[PDB]
Parts: sequence; C-alpha cells; structure tokens
Amino acid sequence: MNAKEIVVHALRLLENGDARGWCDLFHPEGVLEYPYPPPGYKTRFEGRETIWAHMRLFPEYMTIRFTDVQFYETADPDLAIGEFHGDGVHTVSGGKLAADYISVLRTRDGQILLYRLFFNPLRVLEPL
Ligand SMILES: C[C@]12CC[C@H](O)C[C@H]1CC[C@@H]1[C@@H]2C[C@@H](O)[C@]2(C)[C@@H](C3=CC(=O)OC3)CC[C@]12O
Repeated sequence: MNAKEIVVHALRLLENGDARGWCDLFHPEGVLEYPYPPPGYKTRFEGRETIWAHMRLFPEYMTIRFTDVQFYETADPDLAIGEFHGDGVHTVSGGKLAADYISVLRTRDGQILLYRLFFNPLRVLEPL
C-alpha cells in the first residue's frame, strides 16, 4: 500500500481496539513520535516492540473513532501528510478526548518507518 492507504488502514485498526494489528504495521525498526507529548511521556518510541509495550494498554483504557481525514498532496507515494480528528472515551472515567491531529507518515514497502503524530497535549489533560 502507499502511505495514505496505510494511514487510513491504521486508523481503522485503532477504532476496532486492534492495537496489535496497528503495531504490526510498523517496520521492526519503525519509530512512533509524539512531538507534543503529555507531561511525563516520551516523545519518541523506537522499534516495533517498544511501541507495542506502550500501545498494548490503549484498548482497555480508551475507545476511539476518527473523522475528517484529509491529505495534502505529496510528491512521493511513500510519504503521507494528513489531518484528522479523533474522539476518545476513557473507559473508567467516561472522560472524553477530542483531538485534531496532523500526521507525517513515512512508509517503505507497506510498513511504517516513521509515524509522527502531532496533537494538543492540553486536550489530554482536560477531559470533557
Ligand atoms: C497520549 C495518550 C493520551 C491519552 C492516554 O493517556 C493514552 C496516551 C497514550 C496513547 C495515545 C494517547 C493520545 C491519543 O491521541 C493517541 C495518540 C491516539 C492515536 C492516534 C493515532 O493515530 O495513533 C495513536 C491513540 C491513543 C494514543 O496513541
């Protein structure tokens, strides 16, 4: 798949609570980044296993759906840059996360080398 197809397939996996499948999309040496992380969190997760250690916990703590996926037109199909919106619900709290993302994804042969995901960490600290 090209980068834009991988992005949309990745969002679909997360919406279904399938964090294992989402991590499976990364290259073994692939990198997840949160350039604007919530206080305390790392900004960079290197390697598929390190990413999985982090993401495996998500499905139990939160449910999410995405909307408004829009891509800017790049030159190379293995790069996608898109904005979208996520609406998460904390399972225990009932608290809600409403986030506008911008993402940069670099792919190589159907696997993710870089998934750079900008969001406003203030939306995380202020559930609704
Ligand atoms: C930073 C974050 C904040 C909510 C909660 O504390 C869990 C952490 C780790 C997990 C993290 C959320 C923020 C969320 O917006 C994420 C970035 C969200 C993602 C959206 C995305 O495309 O991939 C990941 C799913 C869950 C998420 O990966």
